[PDB]
Amino acid sequence: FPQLPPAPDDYPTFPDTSTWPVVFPELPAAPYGGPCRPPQHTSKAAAPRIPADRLPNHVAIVMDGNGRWATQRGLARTEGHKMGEAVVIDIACGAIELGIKWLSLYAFSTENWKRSPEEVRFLMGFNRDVVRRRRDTLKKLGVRIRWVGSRPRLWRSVINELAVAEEMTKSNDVITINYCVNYGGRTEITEATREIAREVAAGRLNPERITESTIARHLQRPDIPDVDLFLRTSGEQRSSNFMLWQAAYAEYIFQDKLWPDYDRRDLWAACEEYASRTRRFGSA
Amino acid sequence: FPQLPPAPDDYPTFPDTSTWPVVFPELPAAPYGGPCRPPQHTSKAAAPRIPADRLPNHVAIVMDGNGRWATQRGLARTEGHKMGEAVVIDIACGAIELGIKWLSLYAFSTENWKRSPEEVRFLMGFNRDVVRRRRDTLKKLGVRIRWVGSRPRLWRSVINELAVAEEMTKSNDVITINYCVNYGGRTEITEATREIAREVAAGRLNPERITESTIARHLQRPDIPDVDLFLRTSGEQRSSNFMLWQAAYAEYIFQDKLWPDYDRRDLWAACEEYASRTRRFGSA
Repeated sequence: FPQLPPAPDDYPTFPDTSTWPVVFPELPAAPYGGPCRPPQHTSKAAAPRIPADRLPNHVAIVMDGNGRWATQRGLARTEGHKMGEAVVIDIACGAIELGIKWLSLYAFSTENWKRSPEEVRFLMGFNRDVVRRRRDTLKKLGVRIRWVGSRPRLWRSVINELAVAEEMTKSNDVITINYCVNYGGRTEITEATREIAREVAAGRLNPERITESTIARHLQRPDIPDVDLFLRTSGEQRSSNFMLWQAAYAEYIFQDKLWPDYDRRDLWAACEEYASRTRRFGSA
Repeated sequence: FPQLPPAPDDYPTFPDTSTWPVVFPELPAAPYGGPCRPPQHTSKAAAPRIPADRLPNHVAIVMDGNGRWATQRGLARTEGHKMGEAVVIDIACGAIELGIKWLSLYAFSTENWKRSPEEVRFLMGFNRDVVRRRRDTLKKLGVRIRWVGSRPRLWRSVINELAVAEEMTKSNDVITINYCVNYGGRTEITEATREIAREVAAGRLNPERITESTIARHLQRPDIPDVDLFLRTSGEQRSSNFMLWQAAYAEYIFQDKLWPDYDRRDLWAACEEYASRTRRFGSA
């Protein structure tokens, strides 16, 4: 089984949401060694034994309910998103422990521009900072992260920090994260159709030998496999333009828990649900 | 509202499951009315009087569980699909009673070629028959029925029974069933893109002017509105590649009931659930 073994009782925990930004624990040194073990949850729960063959290769997660988490408390929408950064990194430490290879996170879509300039301006600058703050934590843990999304109208500063983050981690392989910012499904499929029309213009491609693979090879990030499990948080039941191509044959699981009330044990609950189930016909 | 007021006491009931193929009720005249009103259910039950503003103008359905039903009672899979035929027509009648105008249907799938050559060689002949038999019923109900699928492998004979039923109901417009046979969410994108490529290579379209609108236009039927309500039965929480592009922001409602037990009242259940939900499209 691929799960790391339950952290020693005395290993640092995460998150300590008394401070903010939550402080990521100084972890023990390695012998060494290479990738550090991720701190254990504050509850010290341990990953569930699941064969590598019953696991989702690729968990896509639609974070949901930060704005609404704040609002039931008399707070500004945007403060909930701040309790979200800790849950992100938590779930990340959970997937590593669990033995998960690909994790997609829907930070911001091509449709979140509809919201107020006050919230759009907060999210843009909070993704920028988050990235810079976490690049070295994520790096050390075995994570390979990079920006997945569309370029039109996206704060340049977000594209930069993540290409810094891509350069540091383009050789890590404990797990891969696709940090989706200004991501739209149709927009990404649109981006590739001209990746294609462009080659056809360079007569470097036959328009009658075009396959689903041909399209899949011209998406922004072409090594992103199909999405096995589609977590969507806070009771909402929709994909919302997330991994449209990739998540076609995805199995859906909708948790009713607001994202900031979320933690890695929740990720493990769902994944178990997925693995323990009898794979039906045609079902991978 | 826009639903049809209740059908009188002694109105024709559907279905009468005392035979196979089940027989369709001799429907009252209505001169000088236009189309013939949809028969009421066998329970003579009432349609929900939902607001027009909480109606799913476009409801797509992945009719699942047809062969499990049969398996349960020591039957071969063929006999399950047979009883699900009268389910469709009955489900088409309730959509009209409820005032829905766009109904999609996953009759067959590109995925469906990996089923036994026996079961598949049967699923091609049954659909052809159903169009040939039921298309006159639908003609009178105001149903505009057409084909939506890839051609390769698809029996010519199926396509042409829908090219005939389409040509007969082209000016009808109480509802519009898109009968999907050999449908592939990606397969339809792929094909919209083969078109784009050709035009681009013929010198009639410049790669840098391709937008989402352009893909939306090069689809097989580019008039299909986005999908509002995405139903699937059996207990399967998957889009499984249905209306992939259309259903980007659709509301997934899932149920356990297998298709051959499914009847209109259950379709009305679904739309009340979609009715209570808040759709936001990237809005706060």
